[PDB]
Amino acid sequence: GVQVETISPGDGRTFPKRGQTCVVHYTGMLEDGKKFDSSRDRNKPFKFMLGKQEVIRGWEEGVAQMSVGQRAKLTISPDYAYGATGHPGIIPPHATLVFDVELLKLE
Ligand SMILES: [N+]
Repeated sequence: GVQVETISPGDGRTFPKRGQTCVVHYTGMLEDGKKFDSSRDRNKPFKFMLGKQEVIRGWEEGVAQMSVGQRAKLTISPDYAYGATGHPGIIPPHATLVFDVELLKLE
């Protein structure tokens, strides 16, 4: 599933609801610490609508447990990420992924 560990607290009150647009900054790494993607390197927050399956399941479920302003580390099993096939050339088969995610605002 997805394990959410707080790095820095949010407001503890405003949680994302289905249909809302989450604006986040994130860094994705493989289990060994190798970074594969990051909005921070592009200096542009990423937006996605909760509930439209525009992102991996681990995000849909993990970000929903975060409050606005919170920074958290999400550890995601392959079944909630890219599964057995992964994404050849980027994400290996059966990969557990770790994400450093900061929820900036909801639109
Ligand atoms: N996949």
